[PDB]
Amino acid sequence: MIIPVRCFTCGKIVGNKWEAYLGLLQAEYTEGDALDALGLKRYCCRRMLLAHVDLIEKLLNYAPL
Amino acid sequence: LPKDVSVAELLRELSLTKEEELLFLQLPDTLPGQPPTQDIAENACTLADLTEGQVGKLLIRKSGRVQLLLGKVTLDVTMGTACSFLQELVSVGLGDSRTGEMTVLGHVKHKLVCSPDFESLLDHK
Amino acid sequence: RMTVGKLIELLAGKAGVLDGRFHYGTAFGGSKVKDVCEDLVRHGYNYLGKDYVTSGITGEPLEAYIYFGPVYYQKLKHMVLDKMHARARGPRAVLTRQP
Amino acid sequence: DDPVVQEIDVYLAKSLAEKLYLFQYPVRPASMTYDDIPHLSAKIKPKQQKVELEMAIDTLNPNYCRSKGEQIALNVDGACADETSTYSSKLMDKQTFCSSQTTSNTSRYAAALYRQGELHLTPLHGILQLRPSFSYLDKADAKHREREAEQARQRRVQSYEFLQKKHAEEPWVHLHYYGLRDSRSEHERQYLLCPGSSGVENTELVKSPSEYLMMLMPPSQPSNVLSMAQLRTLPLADQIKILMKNVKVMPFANLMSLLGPSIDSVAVLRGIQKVAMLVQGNWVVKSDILYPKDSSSPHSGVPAEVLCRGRDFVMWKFTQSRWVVRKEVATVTKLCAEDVKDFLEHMAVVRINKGWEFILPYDGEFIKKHPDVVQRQHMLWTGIQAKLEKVYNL
Amino acid sequence: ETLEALILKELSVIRDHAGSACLRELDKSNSPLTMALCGSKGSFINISQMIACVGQQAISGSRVPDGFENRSLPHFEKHSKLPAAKGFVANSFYSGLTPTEFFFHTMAGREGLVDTAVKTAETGYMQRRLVKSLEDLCSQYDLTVRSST
Amino acid sequence: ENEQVSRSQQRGLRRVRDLCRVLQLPPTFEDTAVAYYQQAYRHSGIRAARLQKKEVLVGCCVLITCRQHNWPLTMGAICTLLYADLDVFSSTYMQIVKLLGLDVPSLCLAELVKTYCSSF
Amino acid sequence: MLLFCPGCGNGLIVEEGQRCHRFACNTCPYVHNITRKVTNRKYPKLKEVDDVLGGA
Amino acid sequence: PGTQMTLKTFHFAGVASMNITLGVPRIKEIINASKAISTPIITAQLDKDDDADYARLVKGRIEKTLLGEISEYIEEVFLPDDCFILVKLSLERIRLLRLEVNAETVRYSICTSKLRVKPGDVAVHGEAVVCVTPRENSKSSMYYVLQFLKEDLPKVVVQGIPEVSRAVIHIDEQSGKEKYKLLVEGDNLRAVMATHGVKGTRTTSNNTYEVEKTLGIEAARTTIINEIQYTMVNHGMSIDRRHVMLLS
Amino acid sequence: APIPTVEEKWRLLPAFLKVKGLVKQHIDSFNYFINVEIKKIMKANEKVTSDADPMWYLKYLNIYVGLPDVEESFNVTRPVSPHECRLRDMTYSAPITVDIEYTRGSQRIIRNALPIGRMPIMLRSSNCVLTGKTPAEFAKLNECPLDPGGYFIVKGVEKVILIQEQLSKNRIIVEADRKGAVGASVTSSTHEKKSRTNMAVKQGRFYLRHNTLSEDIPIVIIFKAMGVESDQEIVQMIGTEEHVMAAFGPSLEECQKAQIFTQMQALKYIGNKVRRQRMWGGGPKKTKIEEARELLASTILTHVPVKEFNFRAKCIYTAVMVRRVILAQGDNKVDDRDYYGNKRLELAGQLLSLLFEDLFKKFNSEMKKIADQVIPKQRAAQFDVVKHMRQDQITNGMVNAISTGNWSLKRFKMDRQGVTQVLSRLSYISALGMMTRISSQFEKTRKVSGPRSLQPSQWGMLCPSDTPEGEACGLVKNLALMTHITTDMEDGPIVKLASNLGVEDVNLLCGEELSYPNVFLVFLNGNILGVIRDHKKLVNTFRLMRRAGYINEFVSISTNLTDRCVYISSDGGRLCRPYIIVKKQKPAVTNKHMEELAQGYRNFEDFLHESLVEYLDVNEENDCNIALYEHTINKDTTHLEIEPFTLLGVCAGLIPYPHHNQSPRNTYQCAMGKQAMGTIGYNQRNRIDTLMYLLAYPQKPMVKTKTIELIEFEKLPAGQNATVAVMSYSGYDIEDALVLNKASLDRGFGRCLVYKNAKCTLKRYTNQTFDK
Ligand SMILES: [Zn+2]
Ligand SMILES: [Zn+2]
Repeated sequence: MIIPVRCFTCGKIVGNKWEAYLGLLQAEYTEGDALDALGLKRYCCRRMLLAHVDLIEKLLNYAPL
Repeated sequence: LPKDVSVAELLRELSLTKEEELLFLQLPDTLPGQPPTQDIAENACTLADLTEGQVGKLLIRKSGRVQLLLGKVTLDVTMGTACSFLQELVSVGLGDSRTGEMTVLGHVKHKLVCSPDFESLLDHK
Repeated sequence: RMTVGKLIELLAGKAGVLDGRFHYGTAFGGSKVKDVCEDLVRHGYNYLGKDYVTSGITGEPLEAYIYFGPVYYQKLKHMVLDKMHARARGPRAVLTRQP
Repeated sequence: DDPVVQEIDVYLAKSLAEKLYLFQYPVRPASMTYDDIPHLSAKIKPKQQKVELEMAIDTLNPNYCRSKGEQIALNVDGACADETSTYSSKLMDKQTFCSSQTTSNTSRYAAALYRQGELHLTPLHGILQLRPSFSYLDKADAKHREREAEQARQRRVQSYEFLQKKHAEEPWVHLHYYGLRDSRSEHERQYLLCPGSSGVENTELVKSPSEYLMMLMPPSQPSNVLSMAQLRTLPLADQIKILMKNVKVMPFANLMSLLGPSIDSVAVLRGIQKVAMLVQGNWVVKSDILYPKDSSSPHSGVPAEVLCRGRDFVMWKFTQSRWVVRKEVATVTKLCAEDVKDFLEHMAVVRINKGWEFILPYDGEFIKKHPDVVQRQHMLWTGIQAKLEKVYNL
Repeated sequence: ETLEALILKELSVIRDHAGSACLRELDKSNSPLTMALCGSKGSFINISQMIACVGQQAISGSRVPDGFENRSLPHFEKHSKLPAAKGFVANSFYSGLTPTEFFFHTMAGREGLVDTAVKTAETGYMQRRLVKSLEDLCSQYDLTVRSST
Repeated sequence: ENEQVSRSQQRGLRRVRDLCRVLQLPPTFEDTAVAYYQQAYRHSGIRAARLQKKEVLVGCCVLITCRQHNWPLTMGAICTLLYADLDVFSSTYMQIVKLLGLDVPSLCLAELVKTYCSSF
Repeated sequence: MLLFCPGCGNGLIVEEGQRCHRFACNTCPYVHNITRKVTNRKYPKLKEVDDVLGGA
Repeated sequence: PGTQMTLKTFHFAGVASMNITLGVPRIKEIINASKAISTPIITAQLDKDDDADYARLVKGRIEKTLLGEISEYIEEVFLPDDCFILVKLSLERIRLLRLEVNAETVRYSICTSKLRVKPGDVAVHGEAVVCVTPRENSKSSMYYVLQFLKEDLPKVVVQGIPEVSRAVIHIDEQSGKEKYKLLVEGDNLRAVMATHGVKGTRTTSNNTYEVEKTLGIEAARTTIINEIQYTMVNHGMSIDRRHVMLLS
Repeated sequence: APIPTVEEKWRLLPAFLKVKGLVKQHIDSFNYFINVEIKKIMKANEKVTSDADPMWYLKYLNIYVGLPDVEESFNVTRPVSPHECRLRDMTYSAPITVDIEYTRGSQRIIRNALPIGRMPIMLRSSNCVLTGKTPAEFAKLNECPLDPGGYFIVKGVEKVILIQEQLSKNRIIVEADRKGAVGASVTSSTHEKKSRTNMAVKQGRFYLRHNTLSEDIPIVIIFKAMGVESDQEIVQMIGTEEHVMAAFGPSLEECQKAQIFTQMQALKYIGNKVRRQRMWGGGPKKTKIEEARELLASTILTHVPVKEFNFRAKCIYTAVMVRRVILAQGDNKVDDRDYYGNKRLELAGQLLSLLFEDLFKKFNSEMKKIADQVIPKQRAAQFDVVKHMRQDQITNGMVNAISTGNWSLKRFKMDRQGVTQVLSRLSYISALGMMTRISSQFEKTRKVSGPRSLQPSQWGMLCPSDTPEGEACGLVKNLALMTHITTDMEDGPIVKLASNLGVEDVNLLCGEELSYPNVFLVFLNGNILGVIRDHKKLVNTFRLMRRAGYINEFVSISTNLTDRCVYISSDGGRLCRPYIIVKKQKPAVTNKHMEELAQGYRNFEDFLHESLVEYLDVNEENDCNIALYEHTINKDTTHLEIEPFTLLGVCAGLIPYPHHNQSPRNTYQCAMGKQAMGTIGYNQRNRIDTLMYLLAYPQKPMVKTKTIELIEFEKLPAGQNATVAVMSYSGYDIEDALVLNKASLDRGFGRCLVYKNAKCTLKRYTNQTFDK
């Protein structure tokens, strides 16, 4: 649904880095170099950012509003 | 006993033997023509609707291939099933309203099958 | 159970999360072991996934290398909270006086 | 593999077209013939063709058990009644063969009297299968049995009794049989030929092989929806619209191969300008074609008019340069990344460290051939550019 | 049947030789080798299947029968009695399987599952009848087994 | 009970059933209609009546039924499915409502418009 | 072997006449005296194989 | 063990043939004490267990052999004077299987439950030639009943126990010495024991009911114990003999 | 010199999924039903006329199904979204309109739009409001764009008609009995009747057994009654091989034992052996002279037609049956029921057609009964059909049949159970897998262990490793990723082309011709078209015509050399799978064609038309040879497999590297994935189901199969990627146990939500009182 705040294994703050991440993918940037720019050395944070699905926007499209 | 092929059949019955023979053949359902002013819709143009005179050409090709050029189209002729029983071709001449001449004409020894070369029609277009 | 597929999936997943790709495990094909091994060695990890690991309890390194990797776990519907059941005296049936 | 031997003339005859029947006995091998058995009677119904033969069977031959013959003749008829006796004598005088009908139609079957190198054909009026009848046994059984002794909607059509009554109405036609030894047989045999010249062009059988295939095999009669075979049946202008809709970026040369070389260049160049707009020497379908006014964005739902402005601005950008920045488009168009991605995917391909590049190479060859069209599109772009500049405030 | 037996023996000895080569080549401290040596889980057969070669996939003690006419699968020719054409798996689990090999292995697995599924109910009925019959027998203090009567 | 249902009462309740069925009404309407019919059939003068009387009684019963649970239905639409004339139907309706005195809500114009406008 | 009557197509049977034994038809007086010997070999398949057992 | 038994196969039991119903169904039979069982196995010992010729001789002695299996050819012969059926025995196959069968033996085998054919009907002209001439029994019997005889004349039994279907030699692969046992898929232990050259003292069976009716209840109990233990071992799982002894 | 490989060959798979695939079977079947079959059924019963008072009639003219609508408004209808029907516990259906004409008072009055019931409307069908809509419209209608659809909604529950797998009708089945005696059976099934007849050899002579007959009759007596009387014809017609006469001799001796030599005698014998199975008469009929003839004409071998009491074709068919029995009695080549060449699939369309036809017949019969009761007696009050068009009949019948899942059609005597199942909404993949489920005809009739096995015939049509573990293991199957199901055909041009191609009419020839080795028979869906020589020429020409489009591509032709027959299968319900054609060791597909497909120049149908890719049936693929890869292609490779990974089903598609795993593990994984915990759809928040499970932080898999991309599984994931360490720890993970990290659980890993509905009803009773 929404990006988790903390990495499951290590626990680094990853919630805030998600939005700018989409900005990086908004430009020409690839996935790996974007993750390097965000500063995700270990692969657990990279996994969490990469594998996430932003279902929250699709659900909000169905919200009452 | 050997099982003959059209090339062998016609070769033996023409070259080795000069005696005329009675054949029976099954044509396709419709012939490559149109009923001449017979009130036709691409309906069944059978042998009956045609007229007298030369109607087709039979070609014995090399390698045993036998074909029947019927104008622009070329049908393929094959052995039918070899019937071993008695098949006699008779004529029923109804000379009078209550009289008829049963006229046996001859035995039927071989049966032929004619079918369109659908492969030729397809690769044609 | 001879589920070598799990080991191959773990290796491929580690390689993918290291290089930011999505390796394919398509039947009768997919990414091969050599490619993920090259991806792992390029990023600075052991080419077979096994890593040098220190025990959390003792603080001493483990004698044998351990096999880390990200794998896809799916939770199941069967949960203990629904399956747990205990029965006291409780009710009985009118015809035969049994639970 | 030429017709190496016996180019054989084939003729058609009609002297006995209505008089020709093919009789076959499934139980009698071709070795034995009925040319030696003197026949007695032949009863036929011309309509509902059902022949019935009766031929004499000899008794003085050693193969007749006259003791059995006397008993069977005694059973079949009365002891001395004889008013309607199947066999005149005290023996079984004759044998009766009944017939069965093979097919309703006999048009496709032909009799071929093959002469010395020439072939003659004749259509068949009918084919009947003859089997020895055993009705005399049933007659004997019947004689023995007689001696011992506004309605609701029905369906008599499917009733065998009414069928028998319908067949019972036809009067029997007695016939004189003539065997193979009869000179009348030979005299009627020669009529199987046809008097005609050796070489005459047939007025009939002129149909083309394609026409023959058609007549023997008669017909029973995404937004892409239609296949190419269905596509080619549509009018040329519609074909251009649908094809260009399918690909949305398509070089002019390929369109000639897609439609076919049989279509004139000007007519193709005439229709394509209605629905396709030129970018860098390549034709791109207009935005309104992909987005009808009643349609909206599948991802955001914005009306097609907004999509028309956004897509054209991206399309207009490719005229200026080969590279388009994805982020700048979203900033100018205020559209979501999903809709922006859809426009670029249709006509651009991602390039690392460069943004998006036009999917097709700059086709100057088409530009050189038709400078008049190239100029025409330029004024159209200026009109389009004027619309966007006042809208997006470039 | 003689040909089938000869082919089965040849393929089995191929698998056994490959497994022996595997075991000889393996180094000590290898996890599957350790787990098979102490007998905790698995055997050398499993190691050979995962490394060297999966053996012939036998259904009811025989090679794969011809589901189609004279052919196990359409991918092989008529009346073909080749090893792969009748069920043998040349590849190992590490190397992965080809579609025919995978199909035959699934054949064997489904055979095993069906056998287990029927055997459970069969043994249940056996047990209940037997316990109904033989429940009342007990050994008395005189060391003689006496019936209820 | 349920056995003292003469041929006439059975025919009447079956008519009520098929009438409320062809109208595509819920089962609650059928239940209420059959209950009202069984209640009206308790009078001696009602049971002893001609076929026209029983038919118009079925019509009035289904009308009252649909009337309570605020379903508008003009008498014309009901008589259109009855093998009788509306002139005797009205008289019998008045006779029975003068004898039974059940609640008869007023036909709502809003729902009548909602029902009738959609028919165009 | 199954002999059928050429006269009417029914199955001929064996019987004994006055001069010799004859094939006869049960429906028509067609008979054929057995003029000389007639044989119908069957050549039934034998028990060829022996199949001792105990091999490897 | 029924849970433990997985219904294994290829357990040819050293003979590469003779499919034997084992596993749970076998137990299902044994406890049921069914008079008729599937695949009844009878084990027989031979006095001269070394001679394969003797083994084949006794096998042919017990194994039921049909007339058709030994007759090289059968022909219906119709002659002007009479009609009959002739059969020529394959003396080659006869001495190949060394069955004590000749023209007189088959003649005596005939006249047994075959439309009560009389001894005068059959005659033995040559050593391998035998002829049979039927008559009109009038019990729905026309002379064309010859065909009927030709239908079942090969189906008469000439040598062997009628209930025995197939017997097989089985070598013993002991390195010290080689012995020949004899397996019989029959239903008559008494007949097998009665036959010459068979160590009837040491012959066993599989049908518990047959053992009971032939040798006594104690032999039946021993056979039950042995059968259960054999089926049990064949599946690798083990039970102490005391349990099965108590059950028996 | 390795063969060049079209690496983008897999691009064919998405394009195929554009036209057909997972759910398109159900949707196409239902649309074909509601657009053709309903009108055909109306045509079947167009006129009803009362026996009493003739000149009165009711004629149906045309029928329509309209749009899905709700009748909550007082005599007013309104469009309703399927989600609304889900919420209010109502059947998402549409009114069924019909136009009629009738004579109330000897005056013709017609109606234009008269309702007769309500037809449930399957989601995403032709009439369903969801079809042809944008995702924004789906959001406005509160529905998931990724919802497969293909299921009915009744009383608020989602029900799916499981695809029924059954034995193909009108085919000769030769098989041994319990006693080991080899016999024959055919289940000649038509709309008029579905009766099976059997052939036994119990005493070395053949008897024919049928339910309608008191005792099995020797077959020669049947032939004698049947039109053929000379024994020579029958013997020639069975077979002329010596062993054939040897086997057939006892039957001839038996028939000669009785004195049957005339068709009359045999008909009398049959009539004596025929029982008075009185249906609804027994007076107007004749006797052992007419009943026997009619029993021969219709009941025995119904599918074999007699034009007018001319049984010659049926004689040929039964002679072929007897020859098959005799030949199979030698080399014990026995048919196996699991070979899908003899299997057929019934979708929602066929079942709903049967149910609707029965309901329509019963409704018309009820209307006739009412008319007959009231028309002749009441008064000059002219009776009219309109006053009694009881609407609830059809609607209630359909609703009950769909909801309860048991189907009783007395007209076909068929009583099925569990036809429909409640769509399990545990996960999106569970919904898809259940959407592509197949049931078996048995429903556990007997634990034979034969059909439960995975026979090779299932290759490429059913997922091999996807079966429900348990009592249904091997009795419930799932369709493969890439497969298609045939629909019923017209059968006319097939006959025309066959006759033109040189097959000789069976009536023309005698039975002896069947014995010749080179002669081949041709069957059209179980009906004999005739005999022909040079079967290879016929097969090649027929296939070439099918490629050119003159013949429907789903019509399949196969050759059985063992029986020397040619089967032309055209009926629907056969399994078909696309394949790439190969001629002269080169595929018809070229990289240029894949480039065109990528550019959109052409679609899958274009490949079908240009003889590049053709469909294949089990029977036809039995003869042709197939290759799996370019390097595997040899000279005798007619076809090339499109993509091997389409062999696995949807559920098995989730398994990464399934070829590296032992198959029972794959089956367990299929069963587990059907029970995964994850999202359901974009409308899951608005949905109110009985039980729902949501994963708090679902993530798309790090390693994904191409099937995942095809079904867009990553759009609705059902798991999490977690860093697992393969080791032993604390000994708390002895048998399949596994430890978790308390910190990870605290940080939301594996967090799950359970949703349960609680619903109550407030009724107003027959008394004017209500629950408050
Ligand atoms: Zn992390
Ligand atoms: Zn005769």
